[PDB]
Amino acid sequence: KAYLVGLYTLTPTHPPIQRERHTGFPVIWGQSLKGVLRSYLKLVEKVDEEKINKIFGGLISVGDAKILFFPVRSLKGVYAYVTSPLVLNRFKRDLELAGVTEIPELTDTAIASEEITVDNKVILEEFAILIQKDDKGILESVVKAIEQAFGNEMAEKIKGRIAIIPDDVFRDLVELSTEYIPSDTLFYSLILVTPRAKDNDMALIKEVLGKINGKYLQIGGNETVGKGFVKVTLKEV
Amino acid sequence: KAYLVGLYTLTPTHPPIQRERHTGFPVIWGQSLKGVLRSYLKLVEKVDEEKINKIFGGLISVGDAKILFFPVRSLKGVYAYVTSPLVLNRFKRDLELAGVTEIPELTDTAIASEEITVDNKVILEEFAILIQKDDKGILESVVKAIEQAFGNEMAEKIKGRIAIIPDDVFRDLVELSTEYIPSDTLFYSLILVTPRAKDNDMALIKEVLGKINGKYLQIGGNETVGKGFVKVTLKEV
Repeated sequence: KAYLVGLYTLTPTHPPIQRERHTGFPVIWGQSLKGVLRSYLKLVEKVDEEKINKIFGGLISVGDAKILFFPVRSLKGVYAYVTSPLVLNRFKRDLELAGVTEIPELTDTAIASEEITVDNKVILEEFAILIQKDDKGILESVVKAIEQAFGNEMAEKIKGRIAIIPDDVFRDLVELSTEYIPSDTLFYSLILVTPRAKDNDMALIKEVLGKINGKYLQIGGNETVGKGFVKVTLKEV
Repeated sequence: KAYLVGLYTLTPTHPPIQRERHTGFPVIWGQSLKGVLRSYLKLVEKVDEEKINKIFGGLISVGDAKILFFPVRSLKGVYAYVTSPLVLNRFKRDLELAGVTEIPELTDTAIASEEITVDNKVILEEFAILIQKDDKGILESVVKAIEQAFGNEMAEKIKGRIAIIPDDVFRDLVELSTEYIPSDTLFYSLILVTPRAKDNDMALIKEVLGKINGKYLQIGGNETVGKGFVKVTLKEV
C-alpha cells in the first residue's frame, strides 16, 4: 500500500540548499518531510498523540521529496513548468514502486504546450529551444498522470504551460535560477506502508493521512518572513 | 546451476557502510542480502515457512553483492554510470563461476558513451578524463551483457550514460562520493545451487526465486524515512 504526496510551493522555499549529489537536483529529505507532517497533525489537525506515535514512531515510510516541475521564466505565457525525460522517468519508476507511457530522449529539442511556444521555439530565460511536434500524445499523457497523482486542481495549473526539455538544460536551470526554491514548484514523495502493518492499522493510516490532503504546511527556514509555505496533496493508489 | 541477482538502488541506501577490505569498494554481504530475501518471501510474497527453510535454512548460496555501476555527476548527461576494468573483469569472472569480451587496461583515459562525452572528454565531478575511441565494440558489448544479465529494462537505463574509467579513479569516486550508497547504483550477486540438489529441488528453487524477479525490497537502515529501497532482478543462466 502506498500514498502519493504532492508538494506545491506557494512561497520561496529553503529546505546551502539540500541537493542530490550525482544530479544536483534540489530535494526535500524524507527525514525533514516526515517531521513537518508529524508537527502539522499534532498542532493543527489535532490528532491524538497516541495515533501519531503508532504511525510515525514505525508503520509508514516517508521518502525524500523529488522535484517534478520547476517554474522558469518564459517569453510566451510569462512562465512555464519545465521538466525532463530523466525527471519524468524517475516519476514513472517511483509510481511502479508504489504499485501504479513512453517518453523520448531530448538532446537539443523540447516538447511544450502551444501556449508557451512561439515560432516553433520555447524561450526559457535566455535559452531558445526548438520544439518538435508532439506525436503519440506525450503532453496529454503527462497531464492525465498529474491529474491521477495530484488531483484535477493541480493538472489545470500545469496544463498549457508544460515544457519537457533536455536533461542538461533542466539541470542548468534548476541550479542557476535561485538560495530559495521558487514558488510554483511541484515536488512529489512516496508514503509506503510497511509490510509488518496489520489490517487494523490500515484504517488508522488512511484516517490520519487523509487529513493531510489539500492542506497548507510550512517547510524549511524563514517561516517568519513568509518562506516555505506549501500546499500538500495526498492520494492512494 | 546459478542465478544472477541485480540490485538497483531507488533511494539512498545504508547497508559507516559495508566495504571490501582490500579494495574499499562498497559491498552488500551475503548474510544481509539472504536475510532480506528471506523476510520478503515471508512477509510480502507469502511463501510457506517450510519451503523457505528447505531453501534458505541450506539448498542455495547467497553471495556478497558486489558493485557494477556507480552513478557520478557528469557535466554532459547530468550523471553517468561509471565502472572500471577491474569491476568489469570481476563481473566476467563471476559469470564464469556461474557456468557462463576483451576489456583494455586504462591508465589516464576512458571509454564512454557519446551522450556524456564533451570535446573528447568526460567530466566526472571534477575529474576531466580524456576519452579514447571505442574500438573492438566495447560499450555495446557491455550493454548486451547488461541486457542478458539484468533484463532489457536495466540496459535502456544505463545505455547512453556508461563510462569505463581507470581503476584508481573509480576507487576514489566510490570512496569520496557519499554514509549512503546513492540512488541509481547497480549491485550484482550470485545465487549458487548446491551440487547436492535433485530435480524436485530445482522446481522449488525456480518457483520461489522466480517470485523475486522484478520486485521491490528494503535493505539496511532508515526504512521509515524512505531509505534502502532497491529493485531486484533475478535470472537463470
